[PDB]
Amino acid sequence: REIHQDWANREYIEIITSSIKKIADFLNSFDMSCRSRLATLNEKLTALERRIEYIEARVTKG
Amino acid sequence: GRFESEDLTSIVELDGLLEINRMTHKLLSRYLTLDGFDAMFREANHNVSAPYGRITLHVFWELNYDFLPNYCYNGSTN
Repeated sequence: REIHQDWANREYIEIITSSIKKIADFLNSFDMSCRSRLATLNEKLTALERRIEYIEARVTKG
Repeated sequence: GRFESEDLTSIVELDGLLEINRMTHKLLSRYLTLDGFDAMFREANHNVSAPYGRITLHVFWELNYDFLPNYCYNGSTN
């Protein structure tokens, strides 16, 4: 009967959509993590730069 | 500037205020990322790019002008 085939097809479509949602959620999580790490890296780099400038300003005359 | 605007006897007050500032910097460094207290102190004192900072210059100025010709020594109490 067509009803059983429709139910199986609705199973298939739902499984695919669930996989899509899994991927999407993972992508969002990845975006959230990567960015925090990048912020930390940027701050570390900024601290190093200023420190280097201070060292340079401290060991040069004019 | 406050130290430079007072006599040499304000050195204790300057030291206390510097200690308070160092404590504040230590407290803030737990979460934030600031330069070492020495770097900020030297930048404010202009000792980073000069052999002598503002504090020593002011001390010498006070010694030359207000300290020597106004204070009388007492050996019993030092």
